[PDB]
Amino acid sequence: YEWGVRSTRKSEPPPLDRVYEIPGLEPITFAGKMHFVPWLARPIFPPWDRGYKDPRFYRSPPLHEHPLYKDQACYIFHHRCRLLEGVKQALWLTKTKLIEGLPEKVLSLVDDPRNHIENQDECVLNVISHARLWQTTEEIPKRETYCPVIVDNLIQLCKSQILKHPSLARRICVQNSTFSATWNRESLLLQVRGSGGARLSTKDPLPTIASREEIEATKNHVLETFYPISPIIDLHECNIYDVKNDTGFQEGYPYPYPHTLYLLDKANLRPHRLQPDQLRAKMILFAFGSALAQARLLYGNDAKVLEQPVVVQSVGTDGRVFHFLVFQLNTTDLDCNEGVKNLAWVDSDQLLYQHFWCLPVIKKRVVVEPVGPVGFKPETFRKFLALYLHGA
Amino acid sequence: ANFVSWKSRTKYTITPVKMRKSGGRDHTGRIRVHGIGGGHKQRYRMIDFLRFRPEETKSGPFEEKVIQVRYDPCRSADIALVAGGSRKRWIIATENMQAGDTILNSNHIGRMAVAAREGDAHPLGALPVGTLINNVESEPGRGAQYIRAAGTCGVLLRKVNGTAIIQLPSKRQMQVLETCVATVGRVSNVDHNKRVIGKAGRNRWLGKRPNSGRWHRRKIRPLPPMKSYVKLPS
Amino acid sequence: ARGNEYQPSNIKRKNKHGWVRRLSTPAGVQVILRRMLKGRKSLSH
Amino acid sequence: ELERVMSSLLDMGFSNAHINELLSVRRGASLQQLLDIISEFILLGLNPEPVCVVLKKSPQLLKLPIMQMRKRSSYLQKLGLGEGKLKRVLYCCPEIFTMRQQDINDTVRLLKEKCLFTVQQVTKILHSCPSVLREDLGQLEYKFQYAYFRMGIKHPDIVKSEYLQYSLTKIKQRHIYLERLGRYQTPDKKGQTQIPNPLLKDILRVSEAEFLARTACTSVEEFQVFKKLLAREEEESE
RNA sequence: GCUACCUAAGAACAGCUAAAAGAGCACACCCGUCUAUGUAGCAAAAUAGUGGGAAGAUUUAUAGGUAGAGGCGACAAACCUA
RNA sequence: GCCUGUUUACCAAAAACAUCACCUCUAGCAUCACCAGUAUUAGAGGCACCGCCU
RNA sequence: UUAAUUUAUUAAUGCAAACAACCUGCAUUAAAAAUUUCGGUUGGGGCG
Ligand SMILES: [Mg+2]
Ligand SMILES: [Mg+2]
Ligand SMILES: [Mg+2]
Ligand SMILES: [Mg+2]
Ligand SMILES: [Mg+2]
Ligand SMILES: [Mg+2]
Ligand SMILES: [Mg+2]
Ligand SMILES: [Mg+2]
Ligand SMILES: [Mg+2]
Ligand SMILES: [Mg+2]
Repeated sequence: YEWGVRSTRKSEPPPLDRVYEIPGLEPITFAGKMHFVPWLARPIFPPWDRGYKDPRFYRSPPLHEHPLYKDQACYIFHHRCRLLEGVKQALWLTKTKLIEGLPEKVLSLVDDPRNHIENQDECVLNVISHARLWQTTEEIPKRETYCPVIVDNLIQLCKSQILKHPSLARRICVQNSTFSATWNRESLLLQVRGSGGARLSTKDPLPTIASREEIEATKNHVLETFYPISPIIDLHECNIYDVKNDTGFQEGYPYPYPHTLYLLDKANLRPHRLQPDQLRAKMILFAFGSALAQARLLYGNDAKVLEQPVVVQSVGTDGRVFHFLVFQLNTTDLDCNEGVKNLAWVDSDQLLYQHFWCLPVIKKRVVVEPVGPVGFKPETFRKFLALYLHGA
Repeated sequence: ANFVSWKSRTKYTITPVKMRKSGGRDHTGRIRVHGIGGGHKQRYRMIDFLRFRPEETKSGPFEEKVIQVRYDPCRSADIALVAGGSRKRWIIATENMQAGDTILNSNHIGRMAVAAREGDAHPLGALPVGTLINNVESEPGRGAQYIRAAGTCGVLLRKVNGTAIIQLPSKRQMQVLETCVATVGRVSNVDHNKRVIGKAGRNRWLGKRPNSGRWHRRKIRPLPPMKSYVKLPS
Repeated sequence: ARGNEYQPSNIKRKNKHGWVRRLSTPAGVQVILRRMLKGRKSLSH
Repeated sequence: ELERVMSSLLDMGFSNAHINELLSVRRGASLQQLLDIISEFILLGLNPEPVCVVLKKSPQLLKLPIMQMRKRSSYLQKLGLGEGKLKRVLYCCPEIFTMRQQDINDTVRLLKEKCLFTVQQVTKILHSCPSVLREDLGQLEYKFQYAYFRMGIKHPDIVKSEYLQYSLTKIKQRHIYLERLGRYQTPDKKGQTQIPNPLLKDILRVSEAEFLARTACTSVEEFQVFKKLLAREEEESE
């Protein structure tokens, strides 16, 4: 069954006048008249070329003629790729082993009450209320508005700890930063073009979480596979691409080392919003891409087990539910499925507040639920603060 | 009239496609089918009825994973999003198709009959006689056209030479080359018969307009020898 | 109840009785020709 | 090959005795043609023993062109004549495969458009009264209208009782005899009769003696006189 | 450009009772049961009261379509510029 | 009359029309309606929910 | 409408034409329609 009905398909040109089939005679067409008339033969106009370059009337060359065209098809992963298998697919692509829960090294950063923010619960409740209720003149702010706002306000609240931690001065949250990283996986060349937003850069690299013994023990772990779904599914298969690895910044940029990738799923429509598993997969892939770009920049474009693993954190949130990730890239030898494997600690579905009431629900003229968050969970914010304070 | 069919998309995709209602009107704007109009706005999901469609630069039998089973507004039967290799496609889900199940699509006519597991596609020659089938083709590679409504199931009545006799749900025999593919089991949503519309409003939602109010009363024309007995008075 | 059958709208006016539509068909062209022959100041609407 | 044909017929239900009988039945017909015709028959759904009996009766079918046989089988399937339905139809009229498709189509069209028999009713009529196919047009319409108007028999009854099986001569003889005797009465415009009419089975199916005794209650001599008189009247009318 | 139906993409539906309703009461809104006025009238079908529906088969703005040996019609032979 | 609804704009709003439900007839099928559908479907029509006895 | 006259038009078939189908010509059968009419006396109505 072919798609596209004939009536909608472009109409076939009318049959040529029989006069054109007679070798010896030149047909009399209305070309000289410079307009159509129904009683003269239809001219066969030669193909026309503008003769110069007009940007607003540009006709790009066929895909095969582009300089970067390559027979080998790369598979790109960008901010708007939704993996079918989600976390499993991301782990297979990045040659990564998953660990439930954040590492103790970072989780302990908030155990002592000195790191605890003064009036922390009040501040977090105020941030949530500002994001969800007080943000704009509209009664019910949309996600497109309160997701970036909630993330930024949480980041500012954490940044307020500069008092206790002067080392927080050596970092900056840049926006619109884009990185690119390419690598091979069983002869499949995979690129990640991470755009997202809110890259937290630091002047110093993050300390390694996994020890040499753990990195080696990752060898025994077998990379989970899924059949018949290929790992390439949902990745943009492109034959016109470039293989350069880009960290997103020119050489000599202060704050070169990525610290946290803040990914936000702010789409108003549920279908346009990533599922939690797909968002975790995107977090894994972007963290791996940034770490791999850092490794390629530092230790060259050589496939090898990294002597100094690269650590990158990421927080992927939909405005209410958060997902926390710490990715340790400890090998650029991705092609083979055997050997030491990168490893990611993930905390999934940490919901800051289970629901928010913008209006007071009234039954029989009785206020049942007051305006404001209900079911607030400070554990998610302590995890957020632990990630922010990590490395300082 | 300036009517152009909405069925203009040329490339298959999983996205629901915005479809324009016809109202029973031709491209000329005149009503051609009565009782059609209005109803809930719908989006069309392009169903891949050629279940054995090996991916590009690929061939031979292939397996697929049932990502999900979904209600289809444009059909009585329900559809299934199913993914294989690096592609996804909509198919017509069978009675017991479940999310996460595995489906087989093969073109191999084995010497022995293949174990008929519901939901997979084999050439009619590969099926045991008497197995319930659906999404049957008329010609090899034409694409499923028969036994596509909810709960319908044809029977592979006979197999002789390269020709298989199928019993369509209307209990009519049909001859098809045994190389043409069909899927095992009965179509999903088997309980579609028992659905009760309940009220005229539900039909209007479904898009069916009320029947004409006109009262409609041919006849056997008597032969001259019989005209004397047509209306014998009481 | 009746009398106000005219609900003005320039889009409908031009799309129904405009110069382009009159020229769009031979019958409309003959309409314009008849108006021109009669000497109408307003050939189309 | 004889080996291939014998293997195919060992499949398809036929036994060794049936295969040997079919081979003897071959009147100088190629083994491939025999296999093709038997395949078409079993595709229509005839069991191997009915197929063997039919071919024993009429070996001429083996000579039919394969394309013609396939076209006729498809037409029969569309008409719904298959399996046991086609079995006794072939038993009665083996020429259905030789009759002109135009003849069959015009018979069906007379039964449907000019006799207003439903599709299922027409299939049942063909199943139960194969002689209708041999019966010429015009005569069949006259028989049906005789049942419908003069006898006041509706389509469901005309189909349930194999009225079209009997001959118009017998039908007119018995019915007109009863009508003139007063036993039968054509229904009025409202479809009502003073006395309930005798059943079509009691008129046609029963033997002559039973019809004259149980229903007509008259003498065979009088019936013979009436038959001669009716024949003379028909001759004069024509 | 009315009206019958339809197509595309829109919009409206207070409050109370119930609970997810072709539910009840009742605004806006749509209609037009009965009475009265009016009858060259405010009106070539209106006004006042009364009344039916009023989250639905609802109402409705915009653009488009179906044209007369035709259209459209939940048939009234209704409507298709009084 | 099952019901909610529809109708003779401008003398008839109804027991009339429609209506879920049930019943009858027709059709084995692709690239402009039906339908990007396939007999549990689609069209034509009768009657009027449901429920009972025969 | 079982009033009269038609099949111009569609759908089928048949025969020609041409090499199974399509197209054309001629027939036949239906569907659909098209044109036209509906005498006189007998208070009306029925049967006359
Ligand atoms: Mg208006
Ligand atoms: Mg309300
Ligand atoms: Mg209500
Ligand atoms: Mg009426
Ligand atoms: Mg009338
Ligand atoms: Mg009523
Ligand atoms: Mg009402
Ligand atoms: Mg209406
Ligand atoms: Mg009125
Ligand atoms: Mg009124």
